[PDB]
Amino acid sequence: PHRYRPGTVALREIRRYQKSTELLIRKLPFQRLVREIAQDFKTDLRFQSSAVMALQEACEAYLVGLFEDTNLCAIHAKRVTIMPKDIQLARRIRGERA
Amino acid sequence: PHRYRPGTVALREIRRYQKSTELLIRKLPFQRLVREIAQDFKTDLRFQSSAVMALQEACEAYLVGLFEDTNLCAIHAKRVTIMPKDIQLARRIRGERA
Amino acid sequence: SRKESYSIYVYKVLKQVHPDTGISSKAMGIMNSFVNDIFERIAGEASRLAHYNKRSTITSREIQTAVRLLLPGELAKHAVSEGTKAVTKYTSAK
Amino acid sequence: RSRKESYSIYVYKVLKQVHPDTGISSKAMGIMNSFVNDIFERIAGEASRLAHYNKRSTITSREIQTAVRLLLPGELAKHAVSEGTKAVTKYTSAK
Amino acid sequence: DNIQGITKPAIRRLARRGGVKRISGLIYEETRGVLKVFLENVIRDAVTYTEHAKRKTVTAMDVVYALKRQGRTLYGFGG
Amino acid sequence: DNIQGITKPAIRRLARRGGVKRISGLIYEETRGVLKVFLENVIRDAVTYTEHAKRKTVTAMDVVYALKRQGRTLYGFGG
Amino acid sequence: TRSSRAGLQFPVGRVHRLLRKGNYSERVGAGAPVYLAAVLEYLTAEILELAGNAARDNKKTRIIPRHLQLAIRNDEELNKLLGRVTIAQGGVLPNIQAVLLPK
Amino acid sequence: TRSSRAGLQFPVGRVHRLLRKGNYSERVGAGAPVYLAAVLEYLTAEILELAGNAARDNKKTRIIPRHLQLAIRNDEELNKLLGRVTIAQGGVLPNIQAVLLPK
DNA sequence: GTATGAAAAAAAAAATCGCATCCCGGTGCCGAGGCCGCTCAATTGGTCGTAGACAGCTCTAGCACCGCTTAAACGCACGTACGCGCTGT
Ligand SMILES: [Ca+2]
Ligand SMILES: [Ca+2]
Repeated sequence: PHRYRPGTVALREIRRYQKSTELLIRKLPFQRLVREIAQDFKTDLRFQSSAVMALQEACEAYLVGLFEDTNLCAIHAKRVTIMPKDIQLARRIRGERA
Repeated sequence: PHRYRPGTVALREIRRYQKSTELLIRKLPFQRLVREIAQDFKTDLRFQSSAVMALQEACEAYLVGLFEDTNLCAIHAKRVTIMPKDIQLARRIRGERA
Repeated sequence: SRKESYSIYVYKVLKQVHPDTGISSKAMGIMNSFVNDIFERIAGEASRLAHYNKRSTITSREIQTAVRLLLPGELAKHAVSEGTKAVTKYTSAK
Repeated sequence: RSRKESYSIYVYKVLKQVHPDTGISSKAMGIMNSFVNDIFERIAGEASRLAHYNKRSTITSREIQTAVRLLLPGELAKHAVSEGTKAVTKYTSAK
Repeated sequence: DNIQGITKPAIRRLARRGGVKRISGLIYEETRGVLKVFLENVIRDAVTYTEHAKRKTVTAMDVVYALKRQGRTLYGFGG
Repeated sequence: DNIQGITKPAIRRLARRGGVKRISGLIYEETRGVLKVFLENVIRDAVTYTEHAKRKTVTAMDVVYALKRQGRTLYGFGG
Repeated sequence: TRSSRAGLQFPVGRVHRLLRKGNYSERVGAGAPVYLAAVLEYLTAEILELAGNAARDNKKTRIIPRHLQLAIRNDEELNKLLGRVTIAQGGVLPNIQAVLLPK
Repeated sequence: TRSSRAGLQFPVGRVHRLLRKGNYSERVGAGAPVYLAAVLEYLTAEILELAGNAARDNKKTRIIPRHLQLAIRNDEELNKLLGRVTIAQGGVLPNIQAVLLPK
């Protein structure tokens, strides 16, 4: 019964997604989220299809970024596994929270 | 003889310097450094006494800042002692180097 | 030459809010910088708001929108208010 | 329709100059478009400030230069400063 | 409650692009939190640009002008 | 070689204000390095503002305009 | 004075002049400078208020820099506004990460 | 055409118009727009050159976004210039911290 | 492989001590607060032109329909590497 050891697939998954540029969130669930969040600030709003994608682009990019910085915070603690406390540090230093 | 245990003074030194606002680098050695560095970009320059202090203010502030962020990077590694690698991280995340 | 500030206005506003309290020249310089900074921040954003909608005219409406973008929540509401107030009161003064 | 001006024809020309036998996707062109407009605004802005700082009402090729020195990294500035000084000289001497 | 539409495996993806090898379960929520904060802070301004234009439809430009404000400038949507 | 005029104990001070309890010896040099890079990057622009004004004397304002450029805005010296 | 019509101390005239001369746009709605001047005034106030308190708590009649910093950094909102802003002779809010304390 | 006097492809005329209409200053030195247009052209070139190479290395005749990112992020200088800039359909430079690789 | 009970070891607690910050008054000076002349920039109010305010036409493209095919998502559990905490140089 053939099995790849914990991590081997992860390392593959990385190479794979680093090499590509395609958006990694499913477009509708995101579009629905955007509109949900829009209703907070005004009701019955409409969105240019491009304005939705424009957001999704920024978000994914931003997060990937944060994870990059997060991963370093983790590693810096002799750890291979990112944890909330790692993100929390990154943002603190980035100057996103206090 | 009476002796305070390693760190007890440090903790005092902190409270002390946090509470005050006076510049912690010696004014002349700094002024001389500024001028030294200025000569790289143009010779026989002059500096408003205020323009010197203005720099020293920024620098000290900036460094204090970096140390703040540095200290957190250290702590984040279960360490009480800041090391070059801590600064190096802070800057990396701050987006000062690569 | 004549170096314009905002330090006399700060003084007036200081007495309004704390009559029996003063201010050091160093601090006044800071408050001075502070105003000029926020001015530029708003003016700039407004100027852009104009340029974005093809307007040549920056109204009190643009200033407002800018402030909403630049200031945090509660600080905006108060700013939006103290601004709407002053406009209404000036338009009704002639 | 609208009449929405770009920079995409110039990019094309410059593309052929540098890589004759290579093209460009609309997506990429949009980026290059944004890129120009960005740097424009960065320079214009800094220049505008340079003017306002020295009590000048007139933004000359001199202001643009100083701005570029402040905005661009070393080697990229030198090259930009050069390719700019060149184009001014060459235009003034073309009548 | 669309924030859960940001599926564990989709975040996994984003972190994999970030060069993350191993991911604590607590993360997925933490992430959703940060993403919400992000989109919130952006859209707020983005809408605020729309509301100023007296439009009921958000433009790509509205988004760009905002992301530019939040020091996260975007090329490819007509900056 | 004025960079050594930034004395170990003066850096110690700065890190104490930064809330640092304990400091590796390697730091002191590292710091000097970062400080140099900082002052370099700032003054360069600061001088570049002077050179544009056709002055041979650097003003406080020259410094401020620069620090403002390098996203490190300073109050108490005008501007 | 336009300032006395709007009920402001801040100079609505000076503002209106700075805006035209500031290369922000060709034309400037006579309402704008009023609105702005008020905002500036409000904020100026909102700071000086907090600073004036910080001064009292130190038993001082005169506001020095440190007071402004102490005021701005303790108020969550003013802080976020003055994020990338250094305050001359500011110092920092006494803060010592717990893990550094003894016992 | 002014562009053909300066030996540029980029539109020195269009630039000069954008500068006056852009609310940057009252008056605009006829040399400025030339200088600027050239800078823009140079930079535009400096990118497209590197991108054109990145395209060749992927065995592609057409430059897509990814190529621009790959080009910009690998050149140290262009990167520092485009620090706070997101490139649509950019992706990221393959980069896997060594300590994550197996032994 | 898991609950009894008494000497190693490791931490708490409490009396000398001495050391360094905190609060009082008392001394000096220095730069904040208000007086003047002086100017520049604000008010006043018409001269003129243009932005945008206003109502309407085009068409755009953003919202809702459908029902199938599909991969992605949800879930389980099995077991190995990754964490985490202890000790000791
Ligand atoms: Ca609807
Ligand atoms: Ca708080």
